[PDB]
Amino acid sequence: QYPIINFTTAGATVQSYTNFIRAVRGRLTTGADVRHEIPVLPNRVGLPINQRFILVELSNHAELSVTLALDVTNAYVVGYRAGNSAYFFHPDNQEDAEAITHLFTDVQNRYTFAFGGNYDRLEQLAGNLRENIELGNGPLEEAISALYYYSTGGTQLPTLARSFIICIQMISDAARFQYIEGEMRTRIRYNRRSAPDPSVITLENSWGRLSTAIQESNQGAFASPIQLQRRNGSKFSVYDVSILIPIIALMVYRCAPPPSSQF
Amino acid sequence: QYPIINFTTAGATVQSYTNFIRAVRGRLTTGADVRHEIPVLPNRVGLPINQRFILVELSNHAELSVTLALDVTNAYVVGYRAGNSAYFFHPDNQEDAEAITHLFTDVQNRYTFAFGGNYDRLEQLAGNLRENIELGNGPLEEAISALYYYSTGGTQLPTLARSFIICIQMISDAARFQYIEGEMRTRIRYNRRSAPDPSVITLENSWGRLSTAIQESNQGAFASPIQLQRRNGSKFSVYDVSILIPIIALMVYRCAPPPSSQF
Repeated sequence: QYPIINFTTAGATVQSYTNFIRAVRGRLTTGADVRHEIPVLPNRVGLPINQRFILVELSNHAELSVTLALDVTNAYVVGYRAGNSAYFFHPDNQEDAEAITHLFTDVQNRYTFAFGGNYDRLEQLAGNLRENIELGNGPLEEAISALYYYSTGGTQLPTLARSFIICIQMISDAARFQYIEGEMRTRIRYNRRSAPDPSVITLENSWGRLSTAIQESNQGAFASPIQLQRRNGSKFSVYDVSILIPIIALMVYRCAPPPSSQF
Repeated sequence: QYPIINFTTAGATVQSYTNFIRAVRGRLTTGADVRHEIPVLPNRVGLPINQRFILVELSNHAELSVTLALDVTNAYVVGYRAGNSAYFFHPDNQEDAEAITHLFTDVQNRYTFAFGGNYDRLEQLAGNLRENIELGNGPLEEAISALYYYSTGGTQLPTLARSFIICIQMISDAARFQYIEGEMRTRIRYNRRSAPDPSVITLENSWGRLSTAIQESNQGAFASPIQLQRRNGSKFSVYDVSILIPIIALMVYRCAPPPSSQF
């Protein structure tokens, strides 16, 4: 009964991927909360369980499907289902462990991994950093197959971890950043896979801090600048929300917005 | 041959005043230069003399007219004509003294005041501060008559200075600030004259510094905050251009905009 958004890598185009990411954002955030033109995800505090998750059903040209579950409070992939098995990342706390019992409730085999789904852990398991893992439609096609065959022994753990890394960036981080969506659109448009450059990686790593800096800013002005990287690895200093409006599409909730306090 | 914009206090309404201020802004600035949604006046450096001034022809219910000349580089009233006499404020420099020789060239009697047209000087001459000089349609009607009768001895210097103070705020400062335009619209809507409150005065006093702070900002963020006042005299700190977008309609040119430098 949680909302489902479908995407397939089979015959994917820039437009079908764009439609997908736009639909994911529309199910993640309501429109209740915008700070400087930038939407905020729902606050976890008090959020009813019936509103906590969305489902992303991924299919591929191999005619396989898996369903990822995303937490609306942070766009995190918390687990997935393939046929009669579901797997969840190690929960951070008891409330999250209870919350995930509301997902895939009729699945016959439920497993919780001992490891979390954060980049650092998944890179260690994959034996490769994000900077050496290619992204694009082909990688996502392959990742869907790898997730699908895990329960039957066909997928080694490093491949599973790599596959999660691909899914998370192409779905969660693309949802979080129009810039990252744009980078995936380019890969799809040319059907050319490639690892993420420093601009993509530094945005992924900075999403939480950017969210806080924007929400705690003085009328948009950061108290302390945030350093990002350009595609060539050189430094890009962020002093203000303004430069991020084309870049970041949604934020994790970090504080209540201060009073309007217009002149 | 400089552009002329007409306004009359006779039967003035919110809409006729709004039309006037919008037309004045359209003749002051071209649209070539916008920083954070806020237009910038032309740079004085290299500005051809044929593009340097605009004329505001003011009429009143008494069937009198005067023409103010405004410098497009700063929206300053530099002088005025009434019938066969023209009067100019004391120029700041030789280039400005030459520039004003291009105004009202067929007038039979040309005078340059020994005093400048800045608020501080005009308040001293008027024997009253801006905070004690009522603004509104009635004050402007009266100011037009006072300017008109100056050359024939009917207007004492303090009344002339008061009249300039009214004109400058209701035309130049209204053009510079949508907020000040709004305050004059309110006075016209209710036909109720009243002196400017601290929010109006502090904006007038801060226009140059706000212009510089916006143009020198880091992506909109001020390096140092600017203190304004609310209507009740309490402090309002400005940290960012964002809060000024509804308030300031044009800026004096202070520097070239830095390169776009988008992420």
